[PDB]
Amino acid sequence: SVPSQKTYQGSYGFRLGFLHSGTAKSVTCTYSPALNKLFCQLAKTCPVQLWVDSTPPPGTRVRAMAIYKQSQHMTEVVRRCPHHERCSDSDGLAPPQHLIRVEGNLRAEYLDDRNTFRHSVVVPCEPPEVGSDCTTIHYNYMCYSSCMGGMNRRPILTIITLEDSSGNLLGRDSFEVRVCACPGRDRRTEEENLRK
Ligand SMILES: O=C(O)c1cc(OCCc2ccccc2)c(-n2cccc2)c(I)c1O
Ligand SMILES: [Zn+2]
Repeated sequence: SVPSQKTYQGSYGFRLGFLHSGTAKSVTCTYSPALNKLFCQLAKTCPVQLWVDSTPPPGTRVRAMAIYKQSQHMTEVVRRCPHHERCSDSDGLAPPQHLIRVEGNLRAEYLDDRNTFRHSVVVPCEPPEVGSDCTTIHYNYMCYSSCMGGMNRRPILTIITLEDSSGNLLGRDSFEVRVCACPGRDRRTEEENLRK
């Protein structure tokens, strides 16, 4: 009733990577390695790199799912709040209840799990473009961490899993997410809190 968050590189050496976007007041998405935490604005592009040591088979896929970070909330499905699920901002593919969307990939599939009711979005693995060493997925987070009746200030993790064509686990990585109005300031504040 709780998805695993154990980091697992697996046979292909799977792991995530993030850009170095800085902490200026204008930044829309920024990743803190010290906190393993992504800070982003509502519905803005979040580039997440996928890295492997060797090529996985055709039909391998990459799934993203959010869970609450605190154990006392982990069994609760992470979903959009009562306002955002009704705001008719559909892209034509993501269900309006889903917090995490994939941007710009018509092969993305959205799952409402028939047993756990959890939401996820999954895309086929594609090899890097010529001249690149990794592949990037562009995610969007569709509610603020503060949204009342939804995340309600509770921290979340995103779990990224590499899966075979039948959904079996090949690799796993994860990161905390805060969706907020000023990611650069919040990253600076939280890194300062950690240093102190
Ligand atoms: O270097 C590589 O060949 C490489 C390959 C990758 O999967 C391609 C799977 C595949 C294989 C054959 C036909 C169609 C599709 C990925 N990849 C993409 C998302 C997660 C992993 C990465 I990153 C790589 O670097
Ligand atoms: Zn919301």
